[PDB]
Parts: sequence; structure tokens; C-alpha cells
Amino acid sequence: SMNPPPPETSNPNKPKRQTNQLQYLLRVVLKTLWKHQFAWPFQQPVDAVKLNLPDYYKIIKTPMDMGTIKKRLENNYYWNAQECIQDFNTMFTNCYIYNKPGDDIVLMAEALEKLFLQKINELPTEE
Ligand SMILES: CCCc1c(C(=O)Nc2cccc(S(=O)(=O)N3CCCCCC3)c2)[nH]c(C)c1C(C)=O
Repeated sequence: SMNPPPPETSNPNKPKRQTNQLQYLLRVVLKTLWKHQFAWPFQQPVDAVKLNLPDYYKIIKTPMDMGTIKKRLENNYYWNAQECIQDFNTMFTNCYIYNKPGDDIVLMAEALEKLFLQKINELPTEE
């Protein structure tokens, strides 16, 4: 019941690239979700200690959050757009796994997920 270390946000060994799709993911997709009213629960990694959820990291073995995703884009962690899209999807999947239907957190996640899918459908053409 101690928090795990947050996911890695910068790796010296990995090669670094800037693409329009990556610009769009940080600049449009991340920013739109970050500004949203329901954003706060997904803005940082779930703090199991502070929120007193002992079972959360036993159930969820691949934690992800928008704060982490924002840092990865900002640190040029992702070579590919799909890597970032996968992280968004993992964050939503985690919420649904841990939480029951009708929970406030699940409803918020669905709204964010819905908006995310709309923006991702507008993803710019790759190089
Ligand atoms: C049962 C919901 C728990 C949860 C959050 C969450 O963030 N909930 C939260 C609740 C209360 C306050 C704050 S908080 O942001 O205001 N806050 C101040 C309090 C103590 C430190 C923490 C930060 C955050 N997000 C996800 C994805 C989940 C789960 C389990 O799926």
C-alpha cells in the first residue's frame, strides 16, 4: 500500500523526433481534454496512499494518466503517435477495470473518452 513510482517520462537512450501528429496530440488532443471540467481525476497518477485505495495497484498493473502523457509529449518520449494513443486508451481502460458502472469517475471517463475519440478522428496526415 505504498505508491508505485510514476511511469517513466524521459529516456536518454530512446531516439527523439518531432511530427505533426505528435504536435496535434499535445497541442490539440491533450489540451482539449486537460481543459475539460472532468479532467482533474486523470490529471495526475492515482495516489492510492492519499485516496486510501489499498487494492488499486494490485488490480491495475499498467498505470497511466494525462499528467504523465503530457510530460512524455513535452519530453519527446514518443517516436510514434500510436504510442501516445495507447497511453490515453490504457488510462481509460484502467478506469473501467477498477470502477463499476454508474460510478461518478466512470461517467467522467466516458465523457473524456468520447471527446478524445472525436479529436483523434481528426488526426493530421503522417509524414
Ligand atoms: C475513486 C476515484 C479515484 C481516482 C482518481 C482521482 O483522482 N480521484 C480523486 C478523488 C478526490 C480528490 C482528488 S484530488 O485530485 O483532488 N487530489 C487531492 C486529494 C489527495 C491527493 C490526490 C489528488 C482526486 N482518478 C482516477 C483515475 C481514480 C480511479 C480510482 O479510477
